[PDB]
Order: sequence, then C-alpha cells, then structure tokens
Amino acid sequence: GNFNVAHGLAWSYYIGYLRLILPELQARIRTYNQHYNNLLRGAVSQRLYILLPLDCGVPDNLSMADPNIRFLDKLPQQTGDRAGIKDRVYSNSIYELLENGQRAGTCVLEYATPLQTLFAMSQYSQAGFSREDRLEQAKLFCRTLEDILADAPESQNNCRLIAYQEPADDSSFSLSQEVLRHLRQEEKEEVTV
Amino acid sequence: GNFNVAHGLAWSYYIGYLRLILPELQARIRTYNQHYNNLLRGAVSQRLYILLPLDCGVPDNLSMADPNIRFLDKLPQQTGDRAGIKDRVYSNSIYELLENGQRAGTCVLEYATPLQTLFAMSQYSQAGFSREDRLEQAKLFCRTLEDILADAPESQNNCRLIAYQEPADDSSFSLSQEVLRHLRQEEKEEVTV
Ligand SMILES: [Ca+2]
Ligand SMILES: [Ca+2]
Repeated sequence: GNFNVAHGLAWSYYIGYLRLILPELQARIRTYNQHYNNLLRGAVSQRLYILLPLDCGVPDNLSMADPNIRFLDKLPQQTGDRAGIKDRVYSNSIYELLENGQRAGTCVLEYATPLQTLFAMSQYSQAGFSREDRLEQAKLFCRTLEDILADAPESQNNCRLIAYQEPADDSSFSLSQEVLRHLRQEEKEEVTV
Repeated sequence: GNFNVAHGLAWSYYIGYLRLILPELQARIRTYNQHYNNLLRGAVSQRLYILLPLDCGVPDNLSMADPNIRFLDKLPQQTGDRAGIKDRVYSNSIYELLENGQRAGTCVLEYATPLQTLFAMSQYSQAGFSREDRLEQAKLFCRTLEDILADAPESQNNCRLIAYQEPADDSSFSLSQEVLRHLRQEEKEEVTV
C-alpha cells in the first residue's frame, strides 16, 4: 500500500549518526581552525555539509565527482579520553573547493550514505523498486530529513543539506559551485545576523 | 499519515548488512567447525540467529540478558585477501547456550541493531513516538524483514529470526531456551529433510 522506505532511512540516519556526530562538530572544527588559520590563513566552515544527489549516485571518492572538490585533510576527533561522549572513529573529511585551481572555500563534506541503500534497492529485482520509485524516495528522504532537523535542538544549526538533480539533458553539473554557493551564503548570513 | 519507519529500517538492514554478511557465513562456520568438532566435539549451527526482542531492548552484552547465553568465541573472517568480496571487519560472535551449566547448543547469535533506533526514537520527544508506536513498529520490522527473506536467494536459508515479547506480567523469560528451541528444531529439520 503506502510503502515509503525513505521515512525509516531518514530517521535512522538522524538517530544513529547525525545526532551523535553533530554536537561535537563545532568544537572539533574550531580546534582545527586555530591551526588552519595560522597555517594557510583559511577557515573551515562550521557546518557539516551533506551531499544528497537525487540520483543516489554515491562515489567512494568525492574528487571523481568533481576535480574541483579536493581532499584537504582529516578532521581530528574529540578530546575526552574513554568510551567517548560519542567520539568513536567516524572519519570526517575536510575538502577545499576550487575555482580555476585556486581555493575558494573549505568545508567538512560527505554523502548521505542512506542514498546508497536506495540505489542498491533499485538494482535488487525482488524489491520491485524502479528508478522512478528511487527518485521519489530520494526526494522524500530529503524532505523527511529536513523536517527532522527543523525540530532538532540546533542539530539544524550544525549541518546543511545540499540536494541536487543533475542534467539528464546531460550538460555537466558543477557540484563544487553548488557547494561554493552554500558556503558563501552561509558566510553572508553569519556576517549579517 | 501512513508513517512506518520499520519499512526502511528493515530494507536497510537487509541491503546494507544481511545481504553482505550471509553469503560467506556458511563457509566461515564450516571452516571453524572443522576445528570446533576436533576440539570440543561440538558443532556450531550454520544459520545466523537474529534476536528481535519486541521491546527493542538491546544490551551491549548478551550475557546480561541471560547468564545461560555465554560468549564462546569470535567467528574468524573470509580468506580472500584484498578489499573483500564483502569481508570487512564485521564482528560475529559464537555463543554456547547452557542448561544447568552444561552446553546444550552453540550458534552465531546477535541482535537486530535497527531495534535500537526504534528504542532511541521512543526516547526522543520531538518524534511523537510512543511505546505503543514502538511496539507496533517492532512487529512490523519483523514481518517486513521476514517477507524480504522469503523472496531472497537463500539469504532465507542463511539466517533465523527469533522475535519475542516478554512478560510484562513479569515472570522472567528464558532467552536461552527460546534459542535452544530453534536450534533443536533446526537440527530436526536438517536430519529429516
Ligand atoms: Ca551523480
Ligand atoms: Ca529485554
């Protein structure tokens, strides 16, 4: 009947990952920026950027999606020293966004992994899950996840969703520019607020 | 409207975990049994047993749920030697089931982790998710997961679901006996088939 896998995938993504990772994020980014400012006179944005390609195409390397999205460094962990608070090994990567080979921006960036599940499901024949179903569930994942963060205790403030449909008329996208767009708007806000 | 997180949680559990772990399971259990037979003259069942406590109570140690469910050993990995096939570090534990301090059975056993998500959601007030909602979604998780394995290419044959509601009239359960029940029925089948 009313089957919507995106509901559980979004809730699970929030409860089992974002809720755990986001509280400590700002401090880990600050404590890295004290050095990144000193070294390269740059600054890493404080929000986790989440890629949500509506086509559910998740590469295992970001740079293969865009040579202007370049791995810079690993974001180090939290400092409390037993169990965690919820500091375990989650790897978070910092990327520099390029324009003409020059650095135009810098952020912690990653794909929302539950879209891989939607892709794998569309390739699993016994699921009866078409590419049109997949797209519909991708959009519903985004909207569900958005609603969740709207009522979340500044988990909202800790991350930014970047959903995008790509040309099937098949110009190339610029993911780096889409991301750069968000980073610049974010800085505008932080400085006019 | 029709909100059912259990659908995505079950699909995600199957696609992102069970589908990957189950194909190699029998061989890893055989290749361990060649030794376990030789050592203790015992035998580890070939099916992955999945605990689905409908109360969504997942302890981080099985023996705290039952002193008659005792950790025996780690099941070693697959043998192919780069990337995986999908052999990564997933830890699978072998437990001996006890009766009067004696070994009555032996199996790879674990909790279906997505029930933790349902528990965490019931404790998250902004989710508007009651304990009655949680129970309803636990049952729906089980049924959804069952239907999936029914059409699965002997993923069905590789695992066994053990769902249980516990006394709220509050006698104690015996989880070890519930599990032992399944192991004995499984052996009966294997030997009458
Ligand atoms: Ca793509
Ligand atoms: Ca329990």
